[PDB]
Amino acid sequence: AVECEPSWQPFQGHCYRLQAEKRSWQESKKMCLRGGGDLLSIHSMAELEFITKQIKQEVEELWIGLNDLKLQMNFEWSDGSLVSFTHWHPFEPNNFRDEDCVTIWGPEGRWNDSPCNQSLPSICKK
Ligand SMILES: CO[C@@H]1O[C@@H](C)[C@@H](O)[C@@H](O)[C@@H]1O
Ligand SMILES: [Ca+2]
Ligand SMILES: [Ca+2]
Repeated sequence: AVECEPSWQPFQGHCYRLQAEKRSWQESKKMCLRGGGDLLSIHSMAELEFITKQIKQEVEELWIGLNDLKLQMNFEWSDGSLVSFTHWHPFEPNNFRDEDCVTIWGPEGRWNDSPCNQSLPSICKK
């Protein structure tokens, strides 16, 4: 049957890849699009735990697809899927820097809104 490309890891119907190179959020998204995917969306605790345990691993902070670029304080996934699940750090999102793109950081995989021009690794989903 159909499989992920080499170096993409399968999970619950989709393929996942850590992009190690540090880029801005938009640059990370463009790289995912070039590979036929998009930035990671996370729709369940089970998918979050796969991400932190197998994809992110020791990497401390990376971009995912959540963002409020279009409408402040209304976060959406760049890939167009529904926001059915969130895992924010306490008091995030806080739109501190005047922050419209979302990172995962820390061992529990909780999320933070960050300046989009920060260079960080990312995760694509396919
Ligand atoms: C006070 O705000 C928190 O700490 C800052 C260093 C930033 O990482 C910011 O995104 C985060 O929400
Ligand atoms: Ca914002
Ligand atoms: Ca923040």
